[PDB]
Amino acid sequence: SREKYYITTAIAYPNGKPHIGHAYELIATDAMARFQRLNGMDVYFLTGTDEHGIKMLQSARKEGITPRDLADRNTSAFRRMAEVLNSSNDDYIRTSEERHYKASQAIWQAMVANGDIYKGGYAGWYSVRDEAYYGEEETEVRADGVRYGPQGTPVEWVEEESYFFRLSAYQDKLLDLYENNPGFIMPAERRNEIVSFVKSGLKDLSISRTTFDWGIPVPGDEKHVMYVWVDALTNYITALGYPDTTDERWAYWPANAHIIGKDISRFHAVYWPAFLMSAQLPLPKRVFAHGFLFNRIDPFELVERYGLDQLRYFLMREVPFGQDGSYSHEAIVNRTNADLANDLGNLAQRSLSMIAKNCEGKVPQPGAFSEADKAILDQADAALETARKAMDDQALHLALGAIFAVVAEANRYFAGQEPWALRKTDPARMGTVLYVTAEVLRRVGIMVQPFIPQSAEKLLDILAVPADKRQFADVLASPLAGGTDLPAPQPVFPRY
Ligand SMILES: COc1cc(Cl)cc(CNCCCNC(=O)Nc2ccccc2)c1
Repeated sequence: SREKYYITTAIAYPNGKPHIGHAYELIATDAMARFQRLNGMDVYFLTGTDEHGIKMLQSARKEGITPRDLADRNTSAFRRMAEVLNSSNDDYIRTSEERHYKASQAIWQAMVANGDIYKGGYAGWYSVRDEAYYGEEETEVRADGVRYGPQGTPVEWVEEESYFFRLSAYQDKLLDLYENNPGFIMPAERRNEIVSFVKSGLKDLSISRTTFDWGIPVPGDEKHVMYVWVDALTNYITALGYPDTTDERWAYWPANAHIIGKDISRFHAVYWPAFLMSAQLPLPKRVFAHGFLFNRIDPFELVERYGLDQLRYFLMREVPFGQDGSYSHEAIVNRTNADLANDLGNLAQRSLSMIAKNCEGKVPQPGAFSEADKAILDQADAALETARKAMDDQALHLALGAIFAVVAEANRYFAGQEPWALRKTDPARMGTVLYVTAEVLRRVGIMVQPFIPQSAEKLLDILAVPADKRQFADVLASPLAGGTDLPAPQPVFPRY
């Protein structure tokens, strides 16, 4: 019985087209999910779309179609993005689906049963100019006879009927969660902003609207529809068949990792665990927030220009996962050409071309390993353990850095050994250097699979590695057998 691993992306708002922020999140989470599959886990990987709300109703009114029709049309682009990005998601969740309507209504009833939902209103001062709420003390009536907020704009007393979740009851329980799980909300900078926020006191949370019907109705009060909080976050349990706990997929709960953007960190580390606690459900083991990408841009055009695995590699390598980063035409071209086309690509071509020409297209029979041979072989084995430990802390750049440090060293190894000169001098020793090179390329090939799957598959194909020997366990246990026929080598990473 393989151990279970549930991982998710935050669900995208399909109000516009797919931006690069959505692509980045999906790529990172896809790589993590693939990594765990290869590491032996029973993986479930989810992504999807948040389709309700006032902005979506208004967009639909503008184009002269129903909100559902619009939701269908715009979400197809996000489905197509997942396909073009080579996403290995086992399901695609859409908030408009019946299964989500039932699951959101179920968790709402569970929270009503726990005594955490009441009907009331959100009565206070609102600045229409600042688009924010204020307490009375932050305001001041001026000579106008008009009340102003703290930013010098008028405020107006807005009053709207709303259901509330009793978030004020979960302060001490959430603080206990953070003390008992240091890794619940990462990276470290996110945690501190969450702990500081919860310490300063939590007020009860508005969870329904009366201003639009494009939403999930509130049970026993259909004039209200559910606001974003209960709707969007419940997608993670909808995908496992909630509220049916007899479903085969329900064993995947709790989620091992919710991968999200930094902007929605509060909603996944404060509101979401409070809801789960109220509904008598276990909490996710980690929420990891990534940073944003700036242009120092449409993900379909980037993939077409630079290549998919080139983009996947760059985003995961150059930006430390958690921090903000940049991408430019110059940076993508340089770093992919250097690491993929030159370092990994040419090392495969030079070595495997020598096997095709000098060793009759067969893996050479290796003799004794020198101290140089051992070092590069052991460094490749050690990269897997550094990669495993890094991926537990969502440090994708550190995983790729360790794997491509082996590639860089293997190039220096191959060059120092001078196999070309050994062809005349000592053919048997040439065979050993070429064996060692191919063997390191196999180990690297297996290890890079989650990050660059199609290109990794090609490399392993030209090493004649069978389909059932491409797990991480095969790095130590399934080395290349001398005498095996290899197909004619072709370049895996063409230069830009
Ligand atoms: C609820 O916290 C979030 C959870 C996830 Cl998984 C993702 C996000 C980020 N999505 C963008 C938010 C904009 N969408 C929105 O407000 N939808 C909405 C509005 C009213 C009623 C139901 C959904 C926010």
